[PDB]
Amino acid sequence: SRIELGDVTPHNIKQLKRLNQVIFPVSYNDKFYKDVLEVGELAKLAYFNDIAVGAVCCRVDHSQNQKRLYIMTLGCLAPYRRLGIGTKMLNHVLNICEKDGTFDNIYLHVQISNESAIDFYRKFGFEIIETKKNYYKRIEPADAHVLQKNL
Ligand SMILES: CC(=O)SCCNC(=O)CCNC(=O)[C@H](O)C(C)(C)COP(=O)(O)OP(=O)(O)OC[C@H]1O[C@@H](n2cnc3c(N)ncnc32)[C@H](O)[C@@H]1OP(=O)(O)O
Ligand SMILES: CNC(=O)c1csc([C@@H]2C[C@H](NC(=O)[C@@H]3CC(=O)N(C)C(=O)N3)CN2C(=O)c2ccc(-c3nnn[nH]3)cc2)n1
Repeated sequence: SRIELGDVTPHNIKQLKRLNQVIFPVSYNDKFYKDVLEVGELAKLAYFNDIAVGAVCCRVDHSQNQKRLYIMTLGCLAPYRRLGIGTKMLNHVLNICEKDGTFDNIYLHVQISNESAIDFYRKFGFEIIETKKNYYKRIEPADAHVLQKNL
């Protein structure tokens, strides 16, 4: 099948909102979707035979005297998993960081129960650097690991 990426645009943001609502256990607010339209290539949809089935949303973060890439959401609808879509999305954002060369690291939060996501990221060089107690407020478990890949 045809598996490729595309932009998040004002015309298709409704599809992104639906994908995130289906995939993730927490809701994202209007501000999140406003911000995704301002990050350029750091937010993308993933398509499988012309239907959007996944997405990645990141932002540049200036914290702890570093320039960091923060991955906020990265996911695929369950029927399309294990087809390389996650890999394509994550390699797209790693390619951007590589071209640039000015990022110190890439990081994200992940619920401690999500073993499969942790192992997926560990394949790309991410490591658990910290565990944030009560990061999530409405889901169980509430703890989040911080995964980081040093660039
Ligand atoms: C910042 C965040 O959003 S953290 C939360 C991440 N997202 C989620 O957990 C949402 C729900 N999960 C998903 O959307 C997906 O399972 C993802 C994003 C974690 C992975 O996406 P996929 O498209 O399924 O991954 P992809 O097919 O590229 O897998 C790459 C490799 O990771 C490994 N892998 C991925 N998922 C699994 C799994 N559940 N079990 C075992 N190995 C796995 C395999 O080694 C795989 O390669 P292989 O199939 O050739 O053996
Ligand atoms: C300047 N930063 C921003 O603009 C910005 C916008 S959203 C964001 C970050 C990204 C972070 N992403 C993850 O946690 C991913 C995806 C996912 O859904 N899960 C489960 C996972 O494992 N990993 C969640 N998020 C929160 O702040 C957040 C969001 C929801 C809740 C909550 N708790 N109870 N209800 N809602 C708690 C924290 N930052």
